[PDB]
Amino acid sequence: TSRGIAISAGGLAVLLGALDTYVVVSIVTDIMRDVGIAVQRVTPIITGYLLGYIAAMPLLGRASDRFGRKLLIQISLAGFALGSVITALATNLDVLVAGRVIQGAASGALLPVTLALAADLWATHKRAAVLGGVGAAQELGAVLGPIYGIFVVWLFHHWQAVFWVNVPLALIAMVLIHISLPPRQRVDVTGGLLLALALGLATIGLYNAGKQVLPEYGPPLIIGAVIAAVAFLVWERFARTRLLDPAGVRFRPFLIALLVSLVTGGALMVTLVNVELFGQGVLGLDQDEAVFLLARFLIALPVGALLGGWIATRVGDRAVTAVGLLIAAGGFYLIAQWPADVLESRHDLGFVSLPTLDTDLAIAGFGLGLVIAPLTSAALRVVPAAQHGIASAAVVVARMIGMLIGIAALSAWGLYRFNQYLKEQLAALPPAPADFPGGQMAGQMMRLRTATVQAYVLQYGEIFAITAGLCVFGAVLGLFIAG
Amino acid sequence: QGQLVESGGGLVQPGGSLRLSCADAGSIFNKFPMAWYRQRELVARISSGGSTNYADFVKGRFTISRDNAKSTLYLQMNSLKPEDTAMYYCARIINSASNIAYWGQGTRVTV
Repeated sequence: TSRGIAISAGGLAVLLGALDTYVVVSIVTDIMRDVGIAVQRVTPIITGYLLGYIAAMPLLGRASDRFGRKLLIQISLAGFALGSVITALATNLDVLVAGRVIQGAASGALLPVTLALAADLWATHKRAAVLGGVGAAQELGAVLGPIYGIFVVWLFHHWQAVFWVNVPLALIAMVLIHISLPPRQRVDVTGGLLLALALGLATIGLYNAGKQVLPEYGPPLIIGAVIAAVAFLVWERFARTRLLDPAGVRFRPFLIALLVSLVTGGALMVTLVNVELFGQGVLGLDQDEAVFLLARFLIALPVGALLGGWIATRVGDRAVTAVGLLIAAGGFYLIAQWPADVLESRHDLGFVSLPTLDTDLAIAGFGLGLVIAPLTSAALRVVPAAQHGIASAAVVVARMIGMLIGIAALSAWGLYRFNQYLKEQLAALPPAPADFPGGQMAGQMMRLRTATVQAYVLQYGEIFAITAGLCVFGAVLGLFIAG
Repeated sequence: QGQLVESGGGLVQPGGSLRLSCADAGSIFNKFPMAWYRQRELVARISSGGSTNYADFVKGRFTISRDNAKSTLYLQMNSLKPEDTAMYYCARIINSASNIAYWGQGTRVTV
């Protein structure tokens, strides 16, 4: 039966859209040159994409319950091409952000709609292995994206090439999907747009780029997001159409699956930002080097996603999410023990030894990887067919929102306790060095630098100790997932 | 706390011995590389996990070690020579790649 070929064609679209997510990380500077922006106020090129990616997802997911899954993959691929062209044509930041928004909204649909395609063509008991492949295609593309950006600029010497190359690839993807997928009234537009508005307010309000973690425009957008979320809940009690129709949905396991997904997203983003900051601040790496620290964490995620799906066809979603999150917790407990000379250290197994940095990140990312497929499986288990699209979107939007809530909350606490640690360090370091090169002001500046580094390393520990604890809390919730 | 407080210097007859101590706080005692320096001149270095490293003039005559019960770094110095006369400092190496360090008021050793 052609379902294997169909989900392969969908997975290649998911891969294609995932490259476009973080591709900008390697071409920001080349964009800054051509658009005329000084050494960032460039952030709309990521926050605008993420707005489209998150906010448009539930409604485009729901649209696939009505208009099917082939048509929306085609539409989003055409929109992914269109947005790419708009960005390639940009003399102006205002045109880049518009095109990135369209690319983001387009690319946001591909993963949920394809997860729902897998849910249509497979029964639950073997489905988790297929969700692992689709999820692997997402996590792998997200990680190869920056390299794809480098490579096409090495080919074509202009960053615009990224978004020109998107157009043929999108047309190729539409061709594969046209021949591969099964052939073939309203959705809740008002609720979808209300939810999109709420998600957007939260996404702008939470994202940030030194004694304050939210933008000053953040708090009112966040409080507005709660209000827009209430308005969404209130509307759909009086709506005839509902975005997720509650008939037959078992909400206790469904909502626990969303909350665990939220937790996993926080643990992901917490690691993505703190490890790179630990690279620059404690290890003294270039920004380009510090991002590359994330490699073994980033590579381990798709490996976990693929294998966790296969194991979950056999041992169950509850178990793989629980064990996978305990593997993630173990990884984060190890990362909490990092010293400032971690690159020089190894784990000693007596008769083999392993690099500390690389394997702690591998363990942490593999644990989070194991959880992607069985969480999606267990959310889809407790919803009817023709709610697969909106249900797949909910799991991803929960993960994406959990990323932003995670950094905001843990950075707030980390910053609070950093300052308390800084009080302790300044009180305890030798009040001056004896014969410092450059004189006493250089010794006092170095004392202040020494205090901030020592306090930052103490902050770093608690953050990943809490992140480990929250993974254990998620692992426990994993046992109240569906079965 | 987060200290670096030397003690244990004194007068020594050639061939004699001393144990220098460096009080610290367990919060950070085990999270950075440490070293002892002469007056600057590196004597001994220890990674956060205990990997030792020494200069040429040491000839295996000293040992750098950690005691986690009182969070003290030590130099046991044996068979001391007139050339070892110096101020000794215990230093925390705040960046290991650049070997940027911080240290306190030392302790003087005279042989």
